[PDB]
Amino acid sequence: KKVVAVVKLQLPAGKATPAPPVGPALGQHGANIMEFVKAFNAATANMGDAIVPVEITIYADRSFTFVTKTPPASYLIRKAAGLEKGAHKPGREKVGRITWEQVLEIAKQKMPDLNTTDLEAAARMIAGSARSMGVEVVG
Amino acid sequence: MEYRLKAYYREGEKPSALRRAGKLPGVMYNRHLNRKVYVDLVEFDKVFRQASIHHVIVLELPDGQSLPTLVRQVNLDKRRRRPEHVDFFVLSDEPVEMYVPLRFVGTPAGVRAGGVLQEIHRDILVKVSPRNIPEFIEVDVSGLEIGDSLHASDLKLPPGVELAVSPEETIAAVVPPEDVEKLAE
Amino acid sequence: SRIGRLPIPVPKGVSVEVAPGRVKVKGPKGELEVPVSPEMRVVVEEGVVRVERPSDERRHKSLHGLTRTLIANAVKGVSEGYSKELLIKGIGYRARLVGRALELTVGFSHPVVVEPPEGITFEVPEPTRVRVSGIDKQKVGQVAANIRAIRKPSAYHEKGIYYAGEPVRLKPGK
Amino acid sequence: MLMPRRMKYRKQQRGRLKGATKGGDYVAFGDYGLVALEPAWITAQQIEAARVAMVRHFRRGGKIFIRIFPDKPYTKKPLEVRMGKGKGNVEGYVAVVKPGRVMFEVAGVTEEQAMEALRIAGHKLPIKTKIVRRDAYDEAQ
Amino acid sequence: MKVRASVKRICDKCKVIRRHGRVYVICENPKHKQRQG
Amino acid sequence: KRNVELLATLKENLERAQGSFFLVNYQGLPAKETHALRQALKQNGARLFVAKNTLIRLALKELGLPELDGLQGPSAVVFYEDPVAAAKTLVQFAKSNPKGIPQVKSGLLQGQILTAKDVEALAELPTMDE
Amino acid sequence: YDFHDRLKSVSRGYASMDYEQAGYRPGDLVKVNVLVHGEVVDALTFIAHREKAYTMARAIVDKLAEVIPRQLFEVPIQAAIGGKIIARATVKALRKDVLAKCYGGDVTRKKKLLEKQKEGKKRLKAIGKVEVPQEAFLAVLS
RNA sequence: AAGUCUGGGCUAAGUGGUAAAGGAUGUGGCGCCGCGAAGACAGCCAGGAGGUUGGCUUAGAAGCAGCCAUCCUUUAAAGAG
Ligand SMILES: [Mg+2]
Ligand SMILES: [Mg+2]
Ligand SMILES: [Mg+2]
Ligand SMILES: [Mg+2]
Ligand SMILES: [Mg+2]
Ligand SMILES: [Mg+2]
Ligand SMILES: [Mg+2]
Ligand SMILES: [Mg+2]
Ligand SMILES: [Mg+2]
Ligand SMILES: [Mg+2]
Ligand SMILES: [Mg+2]
Ligand SMILES: [Mg+2]
Ligand SMILES: [Mg+2]
Ligand SMILES: [Mg+2]
Ligand SMILES: [Mg+2]
Ligand SMILES: [Mg+2]
Ligand SMILES: [Zn+2]
Repeated sequence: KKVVAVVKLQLPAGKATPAPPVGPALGQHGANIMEFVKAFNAATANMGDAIVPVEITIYADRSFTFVTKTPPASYLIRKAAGLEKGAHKPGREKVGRITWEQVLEIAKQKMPDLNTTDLEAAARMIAGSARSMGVEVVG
Repeated sequence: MEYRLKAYYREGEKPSALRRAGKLPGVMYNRHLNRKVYVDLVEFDKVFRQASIHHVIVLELPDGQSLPTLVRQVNLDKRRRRPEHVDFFVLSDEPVEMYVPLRFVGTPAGVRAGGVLQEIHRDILVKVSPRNIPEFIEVDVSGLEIGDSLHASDLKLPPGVELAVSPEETIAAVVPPEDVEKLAE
Repeated sequence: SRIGRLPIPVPKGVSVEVAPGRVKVKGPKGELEVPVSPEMRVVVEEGVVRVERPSDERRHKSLHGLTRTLIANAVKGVSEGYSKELLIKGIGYRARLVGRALELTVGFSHPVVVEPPEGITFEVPEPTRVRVSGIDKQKVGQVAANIRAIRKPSAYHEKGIYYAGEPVRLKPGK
Repeated sequence: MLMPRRMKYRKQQRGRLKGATKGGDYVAFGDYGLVALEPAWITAQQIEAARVAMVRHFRRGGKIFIRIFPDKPYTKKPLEVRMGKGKGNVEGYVAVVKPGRVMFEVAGVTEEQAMEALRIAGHKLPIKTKIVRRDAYDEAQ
Repeated sequence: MKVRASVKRICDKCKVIRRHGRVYVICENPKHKQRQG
Repeated sequence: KRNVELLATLKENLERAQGSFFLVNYQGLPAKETHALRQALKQNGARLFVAKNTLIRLALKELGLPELDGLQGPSAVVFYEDPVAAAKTLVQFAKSNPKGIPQVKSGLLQGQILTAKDVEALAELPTMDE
Repeated sequence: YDFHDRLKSVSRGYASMDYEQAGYRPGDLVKVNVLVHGEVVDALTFIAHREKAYTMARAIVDKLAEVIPRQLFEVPIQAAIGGKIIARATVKALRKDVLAKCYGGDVTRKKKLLEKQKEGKKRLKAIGKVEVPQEAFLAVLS
C-alpha cells in the first residue's frame, strides 16, 4: 500500500540485476524488476548493449509502466571501429574510425529520438560524438 | 592599415616640460630632412599601440605639409615603463629596410599534444618599396611536432620583397611545455 | 536609481506639520516625530510630501534616502500600521498572553515575563503565534527581535522562536 | 637551484643598489612579464620558489622564461664569531634586481592563467612587482 | 569569525562591508565571516 | 550601435512574408512543455514559424517600418507574436488555442491578429478557432 | 570498527545489523610493524587493509610522541611492514645541559662542549635498548 | 614675541603627533575605451531544455574529484558548464 510514482532513472542494456538504484524508488513500486530484461532485451537484442533510459511509474494497486529509448552515440560507434574503450586522451589519439557514410548509417539508428528530422543535422551530433572519444572521421 | 597623427614642430623647449604637459619629444629625419618635432602622448599612444613600427603613420604637421613616416625607434624610460621620445623616418621611394609582422597561420601538431608554440620573431626584416607594405605575412605552422624548428628560409615572401636577414635565421619553435611531473627531480 | 526624489503620498487623513529640525506625522492610528537634517529641505504640498537635497556631495546624496524613507515610514504606519507575528516552533514550547504582558514557556526552569512598552500591542492568537504591532516601525522590528532572541533557533533542530516566515536551514547532528 | 657552474673569484664585494636597470626592461620572449619595482638582491632560492609556484600552477603547459640569473656570491660569517679575522664564506647567490627589471616571462597560457601565476610568483619575491603584457613598445626595442 | 591582515572573499556569496573602521567580510556561510585585525 | 541592423533586418522579414500574423504571450511553460506547444506548431502548418518570439517595440516598432497597420491589440506584457503568415494559418490557430489552453493555467493567452490586412480583434480571435 | 557507534550515528540510530556468517577471504593481508627507536615493539603490532593499513600508520607513530619518556638521544619512532616504511615518529632527547656556564664567549669554547656531546648522542644510541612502561592503553590502542 | 591673515583644493583618521609585506565598497581628482529611446544596471516574474554518463577514469563521477577534449536540432535564449 504505497503511493503512485513518476520515476526518472538511466539503466543499461543487459545488466539487469535488482541491484540499485533499481530499488530505492523501485521498491516504492513492488516493481516487476525482471520485466526489464525480457521485454527490453528482446527488442534491444538488435542494438546489443548500452544505457537505454527508462521512465517507470507506479500506481494505486502496486504496478508499473514504461517506454524506453535508444542506446548512446558512444556505443553504436564503438562497435564500428573495433573499440571497447574510447582512447584515454581524445583529440590527439585515434584508435579506430568511421566514414562519412558510416556516420550517416548511425543517425539512421537513432533518428526517432533527438529533435531534428534532418540527416544533415542529426549525424553532426554523431560526428560530434566522434571527437568526444577520439575516433577520427575519414575525409 | 595606415594611420594619421598630428605632429607639431618644436624648438628649444625643455623636453621635460613638454613631457610635463602630456606631450612627447621626438625628431623626424631622413637622407635630407631632420627636424625637431613633438606629438601628444595619448594621441600617439593610441596610434602606436595600433600602428607599431610596421605601418605608416602620417604626420599632420602644423602647416598642411603632411608627411609619411615610419617609427624607427621608441625610447623608453627604463624605470616607470613609459615611452620617452620617438623617431620618425620619412619615407621616400628607394626601398627601405623595415619590419613586417608575421602571421603564424594554423595550429601546430606540437600543441595537439601539449606543446608550446614559441614564436621567436613576431616580425621579419626586408628591404621593400614603400608601395608594397604587406601588412601581414603568413606561415605554415600547422605541420609542427615538438622539437620542431622553422627558419626564415621557408617563408612565402610576397612581391617582392627581399629578406634582409640571412636565411638560416630561426623564427619558430614548438617546445616541451613544463610538467609538474618533471620538476620533482 | 534614486529614492529621495520620490513622492510621498498623504492618504487622507494624515497631518504633516513642520517645526524646527523635526517633522510630525499625524493620523488615525496615532502621531509621530522624525529627526531630520536641518540642511535637508522638506516639502508638504497638495497632499503629497517630497523632500530635496542641496547637492550631490556624498553626505547629502545619502542623507536623502534616509530622511525620505524615515518620513515615508512614519506615514505608512500612522496610516495602516506596522507589525510582525512570530512562530514558536519546538515541542514543549508554548506562550499565553497574560494581562497586557507576554508570557513565554520555552525550555527554561522559569517561564519568562515580557511586558510590552508604550505603543506595542501583544497578540497571542493560538499557542504558537505571537503578534507584535504598532505605529513606531523600528520599535516593532526591534521588540519583535527581543522576543525571538529569548530563545533563538537551533542549528540541529527546528526548535525555538522564529520570525513570521523566516527559512530553516539546519546541519546534521551525528 | 641556479648558480654559476664555475667562476674566477670565490667571494665578491657588495657594491651598491643604485639606478634603474641597465638592461632587460622590456618583455622579450613570452606574452606576460613580471617586473620589479624596488631594487634588491633576489636569492637563488627565491627565483626557484617563484618558478615552482607557476609550474605548480600551470601544471603541464606553458613555457617559463626567467631572466635574472644569480651570479653574485653572498658571503656570511659564522654565528657568534667576532668582527674581523677575514671575509665571510660563501653562503648562496643573489641576483641584483633594479626597478623596471623583467624577471619572469610566461607563454602559451591564457591571460587568466598567466596573471594568476605571475601574481603568486610575485608573492614569493622580497620586492614589489607589476605584471604586464608584451605591449608593442617592447617589439620596437 | 576569522581575523586577519588579508581579509578577502571566499566565494561569490561573500560580501565585503566596512563598519566602524574595520573591513569585514559577511556571508550566509558563517565560516567565511571575517574581521581585519 | 548595434541592432536596427541586427535582427531588425529579420523581425519584419519573416513577419512580412505574407499578411495574416498574430500575437501570443508565450513563456510560462517549462522548456520541455514549451518545446511542445512550439515544436509541434510545425504540425498545424508548413515551414517552421510558430510564434516569432522577440521584442515588443522591436516588433511593435517593426510594425511601423513595415507599416502592417500597427499591430496594436497588445504589446505590453510578454511578447511572442504568432507568425501565422509564415506558415498556413486559418483555424490552425485552433491548432494553438486548445494546446496552450487545455494544458496548465491558461498556458498561452493571445494578443493581436491582422485578418488578411484588417485588425482581427481580441475578443474576436479566440473563437475563430472553435 | 567501522560499524557500531558509526553504524547508527550514520543512520541516526535506526537500522540494524546481524553478522552471523563466516566466509573467508583470498584478498590481502598486510600487517604493519611499529618501531620505537627501531626497537620494534611487539605489543603495538597491528593488522589492517592495505589501503586502511596505509591510512592508520600515521596515527600510530604520531599518536606515539606523547607516550615515550625521553632518552638521551634523538629517538626514532617509525611504523612499517616487511622492510619499507608506512610511518615516521621521531622523539626529541635532548639531554642538553653543557653550555649553561659559558658567558665570556669565545665562539670556540661554546663548540668544544658540544663535540663531547655529539660523541655522547651517538655512543649511547648504538648501545641503546629503550623501553615504555604501560600507557599502551594509549599508543596503538587507537 | 608676532596673522585666530588672504584666496583655491584635500583630510574626518586627533591621520597630522613613530613601521613593513599584504588587505580593503574610505574619500577625491584628471585621461581613455564600454552597455544604454534593439530601452541599459539593480532587484522581481518567466525559462535556464536536448544526442549526453562526452569518451578515459573508477568503487560512484551522470555540467560540477581528477586526466582528455568542447559538438548540434529547440530557438527568445541555455557553457560537453
Ligand atoms: Mg599613457
Ligand atoms: Mg638576504
Ligand atoms: Mg654579505
Ligand atoms: Mg660576511
Ligand atoms: Mg670582517
Ligand atoms: Mg612580493
Ligand atoms: Mg640593444
Ligand atoms: Mg589568506
Ligand atoms: Mg550575504
Ligand atoms: Mg653574559
Ligand atoms: Mg603672542
Ligand atoms: Mg577669518
Ligand atoms: Mg574653498
Ligand atoms: Mg593625534
Ligand atoms: Mg597615531
Ligand atoms: Mg583606496
Ligand atoms: Zn562566502
